[PDB]
Amino acid sequence: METLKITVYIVVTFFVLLFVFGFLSGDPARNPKRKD
Amino acid sequence: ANLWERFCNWVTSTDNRLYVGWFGVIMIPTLLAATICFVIAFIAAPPVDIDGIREPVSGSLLYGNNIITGAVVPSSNAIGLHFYPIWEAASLDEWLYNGGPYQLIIFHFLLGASCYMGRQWELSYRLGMRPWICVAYSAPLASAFAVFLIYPIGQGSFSDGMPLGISGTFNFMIVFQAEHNILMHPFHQLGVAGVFGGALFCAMHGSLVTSSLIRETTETESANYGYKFGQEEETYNIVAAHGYFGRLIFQYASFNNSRSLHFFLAAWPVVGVWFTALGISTMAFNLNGFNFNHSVIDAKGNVINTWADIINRANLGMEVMHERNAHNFPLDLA
Amino acid sequence: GFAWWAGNARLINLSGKLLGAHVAHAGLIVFWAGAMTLFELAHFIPEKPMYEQGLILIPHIATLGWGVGPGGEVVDTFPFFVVGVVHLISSAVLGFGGVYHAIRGPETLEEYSSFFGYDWKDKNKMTTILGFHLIVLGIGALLLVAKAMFFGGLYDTWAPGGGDVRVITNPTLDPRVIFGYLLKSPFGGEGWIVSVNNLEDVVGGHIWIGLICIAGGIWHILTTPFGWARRAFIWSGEAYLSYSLGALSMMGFIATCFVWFNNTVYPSEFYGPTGPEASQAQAMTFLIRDQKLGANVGSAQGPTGLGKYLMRSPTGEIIFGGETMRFWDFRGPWLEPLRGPNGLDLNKIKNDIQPWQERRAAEYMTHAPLGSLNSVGGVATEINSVNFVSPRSWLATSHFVLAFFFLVGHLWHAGRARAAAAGFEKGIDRESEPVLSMPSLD
Amino acid sequence: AELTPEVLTVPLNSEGKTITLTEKQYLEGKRLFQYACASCHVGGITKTNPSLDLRTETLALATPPRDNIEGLVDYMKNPTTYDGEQEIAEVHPSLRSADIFPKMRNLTEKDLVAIAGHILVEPKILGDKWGGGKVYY
Amino acid sequence: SYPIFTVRWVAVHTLAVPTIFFLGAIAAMQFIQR
Amino acid sequence: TTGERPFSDIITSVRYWVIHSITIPALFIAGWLFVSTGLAYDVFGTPRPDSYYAQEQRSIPLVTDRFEAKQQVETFLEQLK
Amino acid sequence: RGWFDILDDWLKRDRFVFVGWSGILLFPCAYLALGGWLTGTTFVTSWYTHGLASSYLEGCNFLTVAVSTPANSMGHSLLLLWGPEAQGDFTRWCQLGGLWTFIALHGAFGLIGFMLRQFEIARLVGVRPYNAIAFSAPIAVFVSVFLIYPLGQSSWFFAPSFGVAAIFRFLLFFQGFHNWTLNPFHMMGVAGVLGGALLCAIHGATVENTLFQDGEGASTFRAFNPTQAEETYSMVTANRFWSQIFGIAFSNKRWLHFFMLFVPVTGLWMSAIGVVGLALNLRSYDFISQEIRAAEDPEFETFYTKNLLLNEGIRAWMAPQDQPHENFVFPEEVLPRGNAL
Ligand code: CLA
Ligand code: CLA
Ligand code: CLA
Ligand code: CLA
Ligand code: CLA
Ligand SMILES: CC1=C(/C=C/C(C)=C/C=C/C(C)=C/C=C/C=C(C)/C=C/C=C(C)/C=C/C2=C(C)CCCC2(C)C)C(C)(C)CCC1
Ligand SMILES: CC1=C(/C=C/C(C)=C/C=C/C(C)=C/C=C/C=C(C)/C=C/C=C(C)/C=C/C2=C(C)CCCC2(C)C)C(C)(C)CCC1
Ligand code: OEY
Ligand SMILES: [Cl-]
Ligand SMILES: [Cl-]
Ligand SMILES: [Fe+2]
Repeated sequence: METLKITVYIVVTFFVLLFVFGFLSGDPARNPKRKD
Repeated sequence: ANLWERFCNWVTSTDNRLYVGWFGVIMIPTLLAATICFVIAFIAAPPVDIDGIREPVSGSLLYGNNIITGAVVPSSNAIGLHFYPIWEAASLDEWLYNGGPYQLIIFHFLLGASCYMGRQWELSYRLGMRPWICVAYSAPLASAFAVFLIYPIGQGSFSDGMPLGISGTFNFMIVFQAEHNILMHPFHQLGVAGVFGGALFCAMHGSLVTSSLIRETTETESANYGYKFGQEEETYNIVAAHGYFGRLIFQYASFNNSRSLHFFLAAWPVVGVWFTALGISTMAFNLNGFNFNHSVIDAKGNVINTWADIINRANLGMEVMHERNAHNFPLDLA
Repeated sequence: GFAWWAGNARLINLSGKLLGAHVAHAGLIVFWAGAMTLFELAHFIPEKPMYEQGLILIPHIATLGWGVGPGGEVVDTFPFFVVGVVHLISSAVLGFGGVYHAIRGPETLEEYSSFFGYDWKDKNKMTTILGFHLIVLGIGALLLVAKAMFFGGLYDTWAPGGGDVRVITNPTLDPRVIFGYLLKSPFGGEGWIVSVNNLEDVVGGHIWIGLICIAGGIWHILTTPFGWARRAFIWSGEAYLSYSLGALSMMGFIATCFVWFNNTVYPSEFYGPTGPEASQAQAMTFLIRDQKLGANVGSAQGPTGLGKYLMRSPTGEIIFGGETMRFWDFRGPWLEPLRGPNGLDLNKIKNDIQPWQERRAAEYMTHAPLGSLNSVGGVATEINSVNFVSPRSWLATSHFVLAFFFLVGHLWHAGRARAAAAGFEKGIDRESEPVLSMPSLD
Repeated sequence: AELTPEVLTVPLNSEGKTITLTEKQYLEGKRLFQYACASCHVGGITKTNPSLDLRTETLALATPPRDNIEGLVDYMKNPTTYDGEQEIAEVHPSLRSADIFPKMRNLTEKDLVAIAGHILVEPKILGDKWGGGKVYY
Repeated sequence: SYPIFTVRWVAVHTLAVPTIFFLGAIAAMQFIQR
Repeated sequence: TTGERPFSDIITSVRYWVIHSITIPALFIAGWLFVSTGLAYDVFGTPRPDSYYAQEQRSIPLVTDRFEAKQQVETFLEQLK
Repeated sequence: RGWFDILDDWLKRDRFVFVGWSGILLFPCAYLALGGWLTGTTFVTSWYTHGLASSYLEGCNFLTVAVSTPANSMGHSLLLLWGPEAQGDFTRWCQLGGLWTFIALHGAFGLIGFMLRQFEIARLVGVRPYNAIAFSAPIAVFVSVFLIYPLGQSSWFFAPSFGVAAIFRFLLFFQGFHNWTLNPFHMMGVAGVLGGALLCAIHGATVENTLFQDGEGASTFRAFNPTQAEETYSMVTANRFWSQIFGIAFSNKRWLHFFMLFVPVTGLWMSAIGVVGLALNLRSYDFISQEIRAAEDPEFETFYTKNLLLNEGIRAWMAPQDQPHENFVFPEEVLPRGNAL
């Protein structure tokens, strides 16, 4: 069970940081018209 | 050309057959987890002690259920609002008996569907669209939050969350009516107006456009081949649509501006459904439908029943029978 | 470019008229606090619990220690009057600045003084305005600390002897406790910051937040945003409004749960019992009634096989039986005397229940926060008679509704702000449709 | 049908003397009963002890008899258990316990009579519904 | 030059005349006592 | 556009309000009287607060016959007289 | 140039409210159904047919007022004012439920008139008559519920009464007595009404957020012209959006708007069929296999068995006051009740 719990903690943290850093990576600039 | 930057470009690519996006990065795993657990529990979960009284309700197909009667059963009332992940159970057998799958499914779904709505914002920005389709979807999304999360919180138990089943849904709406008189609640009445009205205007608008299609075909072929995907001209006559509809009622009750017409189409059911979601969300805090029980009495003080009193006799029949073994004390305060 | 129905969007780059809008609207807020308080006092009857009387503002004042003594007995109504009057009066001053700046003052500010003027895109000026307001907010939170420690105390539902006003001499400063709350699960038996159950921790956290807010206020006056923040955010007035709408929404959802679950900073004496509280009070009531008749409540097996009056929680604590099993995390000053370290102590239940606990349970059970929209108290099948909806139901529902629309407002404005920043908020350019220059999906 | 004097006429004491309320007193009593009593006794039941109700036959069988103005006014002063054996002012609203039951503090002597009057008249109007419970709603 | 009495006139007053009359009856009713 | 006079132009006209400042309260008073005089009760057969049950009656006077129903309610109404 | 033609001319003049030949049926019947409902809900009781108060005069409010169905002892009597029941007496006619049949029958002929109007105007304007066709769904519902359902039952008494709370009671009757939620024709209706509301919202939102920039202002409504030839929003961008978000999207505007007609019209048509079944107590009440198992196996419990207990409570608790003509006397001890409640 603890193996499972650690694994889920890892998987969730990984995806949440992809999300946080993905949007921190110049997201307003990824549009078709005007980029900053 | 850097690794992270190439990843970022694939996540946000407008060239993937299905858009991923940063909201997608959370949606996909969580909807897959909720879907996969749901499918397996619906088919094969053993019975679950929804009401915490050691009286397991059988919800899956292999335990004698059909598509209509089956459900994933809400977790045990003994758990109330406690978090019950798999790793908090001594074993999967315990987790199954107490209704663990329900919690896994609803949390992942609510999360994934929240990200679904964000994903709608995001791709609209990637495509140079206006951004508010996601606002339309917040009305269904709010509704799901109300019956899977808000109503348990206010009542103190996911055991009173809505069941993931066809007949479970009916059990939920019957108990809701007896504990909250939802039919006499104005926000539910606005939902019905939003939903009846939405179906009405769907039919109206589809019938009005269809009536004014410009002849582009012969009687031997679908009229639908009169429109070609991407064509620049419009494919019906809106003035002819307006001239029929304005005369069916009167001129000024008809729309001659398609932008106002289509925004009306959007707002009417969205706002009705916000209200009916608000209704569930506020009856979660027990601010219930209008109560006119014995509001008409005569000169002596006899009660003169109205239809509200008859409704009450039905509510009473629901109240006294629901969860027939769970109450030891005379008032069902939650 | 805005129609009449979006006409307040015409103020976006008119800093003077927009200042008047904000200050006049701030007067409306202070007006209602004042008027509503005076309406409640006019209608207040002291012999009646507040929660039988439709009061939402008097309970907030009593909770700060004014006008009440032991048990929430209202001792002195004048503080209530004072609070109303000063608010009502102060709104005229804000009304006055409001209509002045909105109608007569300079439309735009930045030409008059370069201090009060602003451009939304001036990232430095904007963090400075932010900082001033952070310091103000920090000051406000310390005002609460000052009242608790130096100017009379706060009402403490937990005070030994039925509740009373008490000065807080040892605010919790330990950050393991203060910030420990911020990391508790929001789920049941934990309840995140909603579970704060003593005024030491309430006062202590307001010390932290005051200092944090002042600190950050000075930070933002002194700095400009870093590049990673420059590139992640939209810098525009609508965008800033959308950020605040999201924060207001989140806060409104928290307050909903606060007023529905917490009986410390919403004492039940004033607001009525919580849902869980009332449900536990019914099990207490019949446990008392049945034991007096001779029932052995510890050994009484109910229909299901579970205890009729007492059972175990999933972790073993002895708890009230029946449907209220779901509410065993409830803690209230009328109940805790019966609790040992295994939960409810059978020997205290047999021997030590006091009449004031029998009374409090009967009262809270008959004042459960259930009621119709037209204020008929009780379950929905109850007949007319009792004119009652709990202040907690009124406060929870109102703010859930408000919190929800503010979230919608956040999505509305945040999306618009994005599209306005990229330049397609008004629609697609027919000569430059992005999708028509993209490859086909299939 | 209407609120006639015959219905407004209720036993004063156990001797058998009667008293005729006015419509005023009756509506006075109803109001006061909602103010001080209905939270537990809506409809003639007792939410916190459903075994004891306010039907006239129940009151008649209480010790001392409570099916009359005197017995009821006394009950509001010095409530006892159904068999008369213990005084329960500590846990039942009463004039004797108005320090702890503050709603009873402004009840005057004729308020008590109106309240006791309401309780005795209402069964005559409502029949089984009074003290009958949800079965009769 | 506009007509005064039309089909329109008639449909209007078909509805509006009894509305007001009905509103007045329903107004009196709020003062009925048992 | 159809040749009737525009509504906007009618309800700002002095002549209009000269008639309807009389016709509108007369109808409002008219309907008031229909109730205040008791005529509405008698026209429609609606019971008054005092005529739902006879004094000691708690029986609904429910119609129970098709072609004798007129005679039934007539009997129930005298059981009050 | 005969009179018939002259009348045609006058009926079909362009005026603020078009009249038509169909106006001759529509306008009197619509005005009378509507006036009957406002007359009954303001002044008329239900005391003699139902044991209920049902007008403002009596103290009811907008939610509880109703024009109630006739007494069960009337059977399916037309209850004509001049018929053998009321015998020309307006008052008794009111007291016996005559306004229920007045409204229902005049409503029926009004609905016919309204659909004839849709046909009449569509012919004069030169458009296809799909709005009339669509309107067949409301008609089907009205006849099935207000006419066929009670004609299969013992009397008009068991039709819906024309009121807000009375209809709420009609909903709950159907749950407890017919188990109508279990009925697949109701389910197809639910999917058509909810599916339709979805379509209405998703289509309106899509157009409003794929708009072309055809004006300089921030209010985008100004930039449409009803006679412009150009589509006012991008089907192309709309299609790519939904294809990428949902996986499929519409590509054919014509099919899209036909589907919008099709979904809610069919749903309503399906539910009508199921209510025709219920005219005969031809219910989808039970699943036989579940009952046989649950009779034998007292540990077997589903949401299906849970909901029948609820239906059973409903029937026994509402029946005596809801069917006063049956003189049901259920003593306390026979009422179904769970523990404590
Ligand atoms: C801090 C709060 C806040 C602020 C400052 C703004 C500010 C703005 N909004 Mg946003 N908005 C908010 C919250 C806020 N909004 C919320 C919570 C929502 C979700 C409901 C929205 C949804 C929204 C939309 C959809 C739009 C705006 C728009 C705008 C702009 C023009 C608004 C205008 O002129 O309204 C004018 C005000 C009215 C027409 C009156 C509305 C009255 C409401 C609907 C009735 C409420 C009545 C009450 C409940 C009961 C009545 C009782 C009875 C007795 C009367 C302006 C920049 C517009 C925009 O994008 O422009 C940039 C726009 O289109 N807003
Ligand atoms: C809190 C509510 C609020 C506030 C504070 C504002 C504030 C403002 N609006 Mg918005 N607005 C609102 C609600 C609000 N609005 C709503 C609900 C709508 C939808 C109907 C609009 C629609 C709208 C439009 C369409 C426009 C504005 C504009 C403006 C600004 C200029 C108004 C002007 O010159 O009028 C002049 C008005 C008068 C001279 C009439 C008298 C008004 C006074 C202030 C009444 C106050 C009386 C009070 C009792 C006095 C107390 C005095 C005492 C304190 C000393 C101003 C800042 C305008 C703008 O942006 O201009 C660039 C504009 O074009 N508003
Ligand atoms: C946050 C609100 C706010 C803001 C930013 C402004 C900003 C401004 N005002 Mg406005 N004003 C406000 C509120 C506000 N005012 C209110 C509430 C009123 C009515 C009382 C006015 C009445 C007013 C007038 C009559 C005039 C201005 C003018 C001006 C400008 C010059 C200010 C100056 O140099 O004064 C000098 C600064 C001081 C004398 C310092 C004042 C210190 C105050 C009194 C104490 C502050 C403490 C605290 C914040 C108050 C809370 C106490 C309470 C909670 C108990 C400036 C842009 C002038 C202008 O624009 O002319 C074209 C002008 O003529 N204002
Ligand atoms: C009104 C409050 C407020 C607002 C609007 C801002 C706004 C801003 N701050 Mg300041 N700040 C404030 C208060 C505030 N600040 C205070 C009081 C302090 C003192 C502690 C600071 C200290 C501070 C520093 C030290 C810095 C900023 C910076 C910034 C900028 C970037 C913000 C950012 O990216 O956050 C977005 C936040 C993240 C991307 C990471 C946050 C992750 C959290 C933990 C998520 C938790 C959410 C969860 C659902 C709720 C539960 C909470 C949990 C802890 C239990 C921005 C202008 C930056 C800047 O450019 O300064 C020049 C910067 O470096 N702020
Ligand atoms: C024009 C539209 C219209 C339609 C379709 C109906 C239809 C109906 N009405 Mg309604 N009615 C209308 C207008 C309409 N009414 C108007 C304008 C009024 C106001 C006066 C009323 C007032 C009214 C009342 C008060 C009642 C009805 C009733 C009815 C029902 C029975 C009618 C009946 O039995 O006919 C029978 C008669 C005919 C079908 C006439 C046929 C004509 C033939 C072809 C010619 C005969 C000529 C003659 C015999 C020869 C001369 C004789 C000699 C002496 C020279 C039916 C649903 C009843 C109802 O709803 O019951 C619940 C009812 O009680 N109607
Ligand atoms: C007073 C008090 C207290 C204390 C308190 C405290 C101390 C608190 C704190 C609080 C805090 C500490 C808070 C925080 C918050 C945060 C947040 C809320 C965040 C947010 C974030 C965001 C929003 C972000 C986003 C993003 C991303 C993710 C990516 C990129 C983009 C962006 C940036 C947008 C206590 C309890 C003891 C008691 C009572 C009283
Ligand atoms: C039956 C009959 C008949 C007929 C009748 C009629 C035809 C009548 C009519 C009637 C009518 C014609 C009536 C009317 C009424 C009205 C009403 C009563 C109204 C009211 C309304 C209101 C109250 C409104 C208000 C409001 C609200 C509430 C909210 C929103 C807004 C508004 C403003 C809308 C005859 C003679 C043949 C004979 C036989 C029998
Ligand atoms: O309505 Mn009735 O109340 Ca809300 O709990 Mn008490 O009984 Mn049981 O658990 Mn599901 O259900
Ligand atoms: Cl159930
Ligand atoms: Cl229980
Ligand atoms: Fe369309």
